[PDB]
Amino acid sequence: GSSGSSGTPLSLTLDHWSEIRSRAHNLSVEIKKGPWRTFCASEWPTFDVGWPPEGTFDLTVIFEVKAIVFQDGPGSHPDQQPYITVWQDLVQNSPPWIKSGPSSG
Repeated sequence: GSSGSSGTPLSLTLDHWSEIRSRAHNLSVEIKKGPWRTFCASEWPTFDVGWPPEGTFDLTVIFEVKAIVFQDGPGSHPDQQPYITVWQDLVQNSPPWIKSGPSSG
């Protein structure tokens, strides 16, 4: 099971901003490294769902923010939509810079 106290997602992501930007291109979306942080600074963790200030690669927690983000009305976040989306893509396609393991076989 996953359990450790080292390295953060926000940092892991920001570190591989290039990758985050790539996922956006493949998704046909554009994002910044300034807001990406802000939104993951005190925006997502301030939505009231269970999102940490450091971030998390939990589809569950992701879907939570995405839920509010992809909500109905002026509340929806069309700017974070592409941001939270990537976060979702990250989980799905867990990168090696994110999840490291031997993987026997």
